[PDB]
Amino acid sequence: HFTPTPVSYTAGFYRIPVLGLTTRMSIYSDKSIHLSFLRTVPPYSHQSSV
Amino acid sequence: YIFSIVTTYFPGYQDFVNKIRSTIENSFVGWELEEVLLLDMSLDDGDSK
Repeated sequence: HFTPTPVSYTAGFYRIPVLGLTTRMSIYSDKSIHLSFLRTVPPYSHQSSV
Repeated sequence: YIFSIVTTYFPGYQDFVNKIRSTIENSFVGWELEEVLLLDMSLDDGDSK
């Protein structure tokens, strides 16, 4: 969970898009904190629909 | 004494709308809320809607 914070915080300066591969924490769901983020796995929120 | 609310897809806007609704709901004085709009401007060709 700590590894996604530094790269995203550094790349959000120039509004550069960032794609995540194995990130599943629900903290990075709102676009407010993390502006640019792309996911390749399902968040824990989909467990509710499941 | 009357107003409505409109917000974009920003989460802070939704949080502020929820806070304002919770504050105005428990009011001894009167209040009239017509409706709330949550239109999204990111959709393509959706400006007509």
